[PDB]
Amino acid sequence: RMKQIEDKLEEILSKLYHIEXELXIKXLLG
Amino acid sequence: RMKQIEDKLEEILSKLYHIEXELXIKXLL
Amino acid sequence: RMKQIEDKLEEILSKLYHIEXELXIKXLL
Amino acid sequence: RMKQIEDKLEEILSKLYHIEXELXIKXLLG
Repeated sequence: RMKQIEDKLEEILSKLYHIEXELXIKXLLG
Repeated sequence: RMKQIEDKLEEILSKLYHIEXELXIKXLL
Repeated sequence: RMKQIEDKLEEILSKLYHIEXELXIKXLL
Repeated sequence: RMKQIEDKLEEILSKLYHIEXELXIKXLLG
């Protein structure tokens, strides 16, 4: 159902933002 | 087809959770 | 709604490409 | 259209596999 699909798309976007949070790792190079 | 989209999005979310598993790399700091 | 799903999937793919940008980190090795 | 959505889902899954390629980075810890 479209609501469930939307909700999962949002959860994926939110995880990608937290991953891009974890990647400031890049401390090692600057 | 709609359930196939939802299942692929669950697989994508689960792989992102495993990546976000791997990234605690950030131990180093 | 269907185009909104396709647009969000493009944003997801673009953010993954930026992550896969960040991960060349792998310079270290 | 459903084909275009499917194709993008596959491209995302393929990028996630390459990222999880780049993360064997985890050389630093083992």
